Amino acid sequence: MRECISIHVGQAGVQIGNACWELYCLEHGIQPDGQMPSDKTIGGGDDSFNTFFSETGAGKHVPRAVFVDLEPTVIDEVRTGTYRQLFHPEQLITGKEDAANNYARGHYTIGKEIIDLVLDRIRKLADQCTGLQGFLVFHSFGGGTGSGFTSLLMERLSVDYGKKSKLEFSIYPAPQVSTAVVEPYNSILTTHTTLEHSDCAFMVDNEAIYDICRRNLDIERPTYTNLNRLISQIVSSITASLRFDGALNVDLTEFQTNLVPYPRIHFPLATYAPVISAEKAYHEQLSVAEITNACFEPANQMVKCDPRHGKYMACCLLYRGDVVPKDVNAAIATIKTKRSIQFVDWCPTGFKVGINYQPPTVVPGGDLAKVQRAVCMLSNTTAIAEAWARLDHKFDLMYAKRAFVHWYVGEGMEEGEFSEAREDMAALEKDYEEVGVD
Amino acid sequence: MREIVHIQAGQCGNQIGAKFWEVISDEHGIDPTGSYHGDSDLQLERINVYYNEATGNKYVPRAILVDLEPGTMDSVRSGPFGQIFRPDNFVFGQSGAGNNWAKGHYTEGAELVDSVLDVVRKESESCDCLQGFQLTHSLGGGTGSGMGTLLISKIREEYPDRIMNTFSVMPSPKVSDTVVEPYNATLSVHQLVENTDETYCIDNEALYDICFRTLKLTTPTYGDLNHLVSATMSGVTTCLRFPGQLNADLRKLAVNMVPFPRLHFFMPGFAPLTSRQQYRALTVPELTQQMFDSKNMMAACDPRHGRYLTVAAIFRGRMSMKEVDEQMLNVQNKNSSYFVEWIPNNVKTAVCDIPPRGLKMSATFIGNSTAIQELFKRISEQFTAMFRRKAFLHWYTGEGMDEMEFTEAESNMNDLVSEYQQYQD
Amino acid sequence: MEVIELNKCTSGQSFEVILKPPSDPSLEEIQKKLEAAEERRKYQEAELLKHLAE
Amino acid sequence: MYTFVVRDENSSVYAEVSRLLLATGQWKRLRKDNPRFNLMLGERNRLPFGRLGHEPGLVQLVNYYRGADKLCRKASLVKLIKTSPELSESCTWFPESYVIYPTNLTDEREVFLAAYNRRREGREGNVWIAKSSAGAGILISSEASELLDFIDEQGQVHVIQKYLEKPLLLEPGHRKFDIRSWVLVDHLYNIYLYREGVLRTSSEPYNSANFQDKTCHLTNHCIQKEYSKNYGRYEEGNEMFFEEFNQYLMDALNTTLENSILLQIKHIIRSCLMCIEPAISTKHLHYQSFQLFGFDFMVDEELKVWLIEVNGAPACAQKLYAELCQGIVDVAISSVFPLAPTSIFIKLHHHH
Ligand SMILES: Nc1nc2c(ncn2[C@@H]2O[C@H](COP(=O)(O)OP(=O)(O)OP(=O)(O)O)[C@@H](O)[C@H]2O)c(=O)[nH]1
Ligand SMILES: Nc1ncnc2c1ncn2[C@@H]1O[C@H](COP(=O)(O)OP(=O)(O)CP(=O)(O)O)[C@@H](O)[C@H]1O
Ligand SMILES: Nc1nc2c(ncn2[C@@H]2O[C@H](COP(=O)(O)OP(=O)(O)O)[C@@H](O)[C@H]2O)c(=O)[nH]1
Ligand SMILES: CC(=O)N1c2ccccc2CC[C@@H]1C
Ligand SMILES: [Ca+2]
Ligand SMILES: [Ca+2]
Ligand SMILES: [Ca+2]
Ligand SMILES: [Mg+2]
Ligand SMILES: [Mg+2]
Ligand SMILES: [Mg+2]
Repeated sequence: MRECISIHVGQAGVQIGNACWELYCLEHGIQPDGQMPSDKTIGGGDDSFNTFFSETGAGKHVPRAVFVDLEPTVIDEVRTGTYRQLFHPEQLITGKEDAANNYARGHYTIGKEIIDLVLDRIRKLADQCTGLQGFLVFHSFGGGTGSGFTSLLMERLSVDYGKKSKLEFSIYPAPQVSTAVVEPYNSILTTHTTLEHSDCAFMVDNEAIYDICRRNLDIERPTYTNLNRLISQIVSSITASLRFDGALNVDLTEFQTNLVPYPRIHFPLATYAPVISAEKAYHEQLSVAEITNACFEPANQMVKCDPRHGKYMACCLLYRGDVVPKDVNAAIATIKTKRSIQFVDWCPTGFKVGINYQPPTVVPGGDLAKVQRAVCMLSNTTAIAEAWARLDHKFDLMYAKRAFVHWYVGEGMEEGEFSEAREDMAALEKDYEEVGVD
Repeated sequence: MREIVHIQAGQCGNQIGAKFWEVISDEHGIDPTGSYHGDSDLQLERINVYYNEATGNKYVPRAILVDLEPGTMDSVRSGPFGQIFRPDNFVFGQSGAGNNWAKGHYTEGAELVDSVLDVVRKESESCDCLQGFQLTHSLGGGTGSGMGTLLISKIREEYPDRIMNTFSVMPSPKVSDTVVEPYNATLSVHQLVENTDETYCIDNEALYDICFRTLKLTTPTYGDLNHLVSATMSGVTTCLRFPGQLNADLRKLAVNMVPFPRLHFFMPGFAPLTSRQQYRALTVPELTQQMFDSKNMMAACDPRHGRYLTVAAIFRGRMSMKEVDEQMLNVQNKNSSYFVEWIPNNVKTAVCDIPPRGLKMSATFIGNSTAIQELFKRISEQFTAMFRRKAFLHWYTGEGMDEMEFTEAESNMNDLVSEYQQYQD
Repeated sequence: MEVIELNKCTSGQSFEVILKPPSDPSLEEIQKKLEAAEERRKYQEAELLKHLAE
Repeated sequence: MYTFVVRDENSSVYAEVSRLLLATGQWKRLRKDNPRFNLMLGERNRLPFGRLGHEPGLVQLVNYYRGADKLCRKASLVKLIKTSPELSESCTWFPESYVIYPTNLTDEREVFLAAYNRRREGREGNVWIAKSSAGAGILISSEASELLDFIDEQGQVHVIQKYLEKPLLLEPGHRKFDIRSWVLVDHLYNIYLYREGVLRTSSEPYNSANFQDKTCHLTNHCIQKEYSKNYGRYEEGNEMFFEEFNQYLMDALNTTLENSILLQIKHIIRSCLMCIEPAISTKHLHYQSFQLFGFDFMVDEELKVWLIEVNGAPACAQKLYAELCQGIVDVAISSVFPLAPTSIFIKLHHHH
């Protein structure tokens, strides 16, 4: 058994982490007080869930996580929430003044003073691992901590844990749920300094989560709670292989091997379905073909874009629930005759498929209804470049006027780190177009 | 714990600041003696941002009252909530400033400045984590203008990494105490361009015209004007005083509203504004057509004469937050010719469930528009009209000032207008 | 349309389908980046103080 | 008060649409870089589709279907017809064509020679024509050596297709011609066919014994007005409209335009558009697309209709600018952004 340490950075990371471990506990049968009845190995054991939880002599199952925020207000909810008994206080790190949505402030000014402290708390969780696989780092693009301090942490993690893998769950900025105007700047800054330090990253576009909540769940104005309970479902499906018995994606190394033939192009597109509102009396339970077919609809993508106009480099299908292999291939054939799937000429036109029999778990009183089967498709399409193209454009509109640049220089960043970062995205966009278009 | 230190200087400063504390003290359920008697825990959630907690569950405003004559502050201490302020936080002299910037900034004020800072230091030392400062004051007079800017220049010297916010009343000839208000105003503007992060510009002419034309008062008084600034001051500080998903921080709001260090002069606005047909409920669309209308803005600048750099609207009341979003997007998408196209999504909206006293719902407007240049244009015009003949200069040169300093203040503001002009094209 | 590497356990199973065949900075360098920007902050703050002293 | 932007100043078609939109007093034009727009008249090449549909509260419409170039490129079209089973290599209305890459750069050179050697052995008329999208540059010859040698002298992708050696000739004159039909496709993917078409006729008598001179074989509007000496003799501007061309078919061949040619054209338009519907449909997308198309057909002496090419940015006939443009607003724009007949289109119903 090999452990996985999760790192949540900033408001977005911390709240999303809040909704993931809530879900992990409901899945693995862990109670809020940290007790797990089904675990017959008291205070020990190398089970599949032990990759994410540790055990004490008193039978407590403690997450292998670390929350970090440059401001205590958001993490303070965790210390007094329902799951306050899962973490010991050292796992929750907080400053006193945030980064004011300023990448420079999170990376240089305030980051320097707290980086050594974070690494040490992580060094404590690492010392408990008999074979640490890597790290899962949740954070946002727009936040000054989620962008500025993450890249600094990533840099140090590649120095103190060279051979370990690092996966990100990054939140793409969407104007519908953001009061910050400089988020483009932060996004491009953090993607530039993090790129070389992340082996695989799952972007989630808030605009996509927002619409999925309004269209499928009938939530006129969704809160972060709604967006996070949904985002954690995707996260749960993407990590299930690591926490359960199985054979596909059994450790973090398998995510790069199965989804990233080119290191820089390490941004897979996630898709999920079905998303059914619990307010509906009862719904016609979808078959394997119907939920698989839905994975090729734009409405169900974590990042809005048109996959019909790219080229796939790799592709996984993760099923949960009443699903058998015969039904999977059945739908696949039906779809390879209707859809537009253009593979790159240097990669096989194949799908790796994993099936977990336990259906998706839903939070009591939550927004999602209980389904008998569901699928999450991870596909590395050149079409996701549209995301970069949108963001890059907004960056160019402001940088042409040097708007808001002074807030960054005043924190110690040189104006050149902008154009340098931007020239790295221009390079990143080029690599996607060299791989996708004819 | 993100505490703010309030400072009000001069006659206008303290009278406006007084009603400000009278307004929010009522919103947070604090009585005239400092005892809490509200009914919602939302009143106390962020109460320590503008109030210190004493013994016996007493809340003392974190305010510092400053003036060079005792007259005004005597009135505050005997006003409605006068007793609520810290006795030691009253710092004042007896010489007065004679409505002279030079006196407030160089002679009389200089003799009293060190003691004010001694109080500010006492308030900051007790702050767990100090957000920054906010100063109410006018620019036409001598104390709030002359000594006010002197305070900022010294507060920035001791707390260089804290936010410096101000509500500044601008002088208009139609609401003038003395003819030298352009001299005092031009001198203060240069200080604020350098040593402030955000400045809410309030034109006494706009306040008057709102009281005469919109509110239908046959004879407005400084008291009438001050009620508006009270409600407007409460409006823009809602993000800070009540809980919400916004996460409002003085440095976060500055980072999101000030694309350039010198263009930090905002036009505030309030809605509704009804004459006494006053109990009529207001739909969400109506709040928004008024909030963006010039007649509800208090800088006396027609936004249709410039372009918006950034806009921050706050809504208060139990309304359809879905309807709020739709209406803001409607105003943006119907006049996108007044919002610069090179700052994506430069309009942000915040909601708050607690309405101001005596209103089902309301909206407050905070715009960083280039039309504010028209403001500084008027001042620079009134200024040169007298400085070209050296008229009234003796009041100032007698206090040690040279004509050179005036010519500099002049150029510093004409540059500020040019800067506001290139971004409008 | 081939199916390979079929693994079956109690909690699920996984397989592979093929439709068609194919055709860093050190700890010293990061401490310098950090301290370099910490210096440009000290310089700017020094020039602000000098300006205030004038 | 809807808003739109303009990113193609050389578009003769949509230039009129912008004039009618403003004439209604209900549409407002914005700078070509303002992202707060309802409608985009986009550029021809490299239209930033990825940036559309991401402005909260705005329903956005564009006048180009992403992927339509699959149908409007000489090479892409050929590859589409041969590879798509909806059309198959046995497609009856598309000339036997092949995609040929210059030898200085898949490629169907050997396949082309096989069908060429078979014809030469069978005494069949073996005249072929070479062309490309990068032309104003065409060559018609009966020798395979001249065709291939002409392509190697360039540096872009070319296509060689069987030259229709028996084109229907109008009388008097004994002259070639092609048919241009304008077809509109709205967001819902209804296929409207403008009831008015044009025939861009040749003013020179057809001559099958001299492909050197290319003025009686090419019916383009620019070649007949620059290299032809009988321009405008029989009809004004070498353009005959469906009213006159219908009478001619009745007086000569004893048949109607609807039966003899229109049915096939309506079937070619349907077949081509239905084929790529799953790939360009904006039905479940975050924005909406509509695009005007100009099909170019050939008619042979057997009254069979052949598909030449499809223009994705076509120009209209001077006489049909008003009626057509006004209809574009009716069925395409206002159908999404309503304003405060006897349609001029023939709806080609189909299964989605
Ligand atoms: N999906 C989701 N997005 C969030 C959440 N919280 C914040 N965001 C997004 O994150 C972006 C802002 O980043 P924050 O996480 O608030 O910034 P931060 O990490 O706290 O850094 P600071 O600027 O120092 O506060 C906005 O675009 C928000 O939409 C959340 O709980 N869920
Ligand atoms: N296989 C073929 N048989 C007969 N004629 C042909 C032909 N291929 C091309 N032509 C002639 O060429 C003309 C069309 O050329 P083509 O459309 O390929 O070039 P082009 O696209 O630059 C002109 P446009 O796009 O403006 O219609 C027609 O008038 C037709 O007479
Ligand atoms: N809105 C408002 N403006 C005032 C008030 N008192 C004075 N002013 C304005 O402030 C300027 C005079 O400044 P003053 O308060 O005398 O400055 P002081 O020297 O610090 O007392 C003039 O332009 C007045 O119009 C007031 O109570 N309310
Ligand atoms: C004296 C006073 O109250 N005000 C004033 C002050 C100076 C000049 C005119 C006026 C007119 C009313 C205005 C409210
Ligand atoms: Ca165990
Ligand atoms: Ca590494
Ligand atoms: Ca004295
Ligand atoms: Mg934060
Ligand atoms: Mg006075
Ligand atoms: Mg062409």
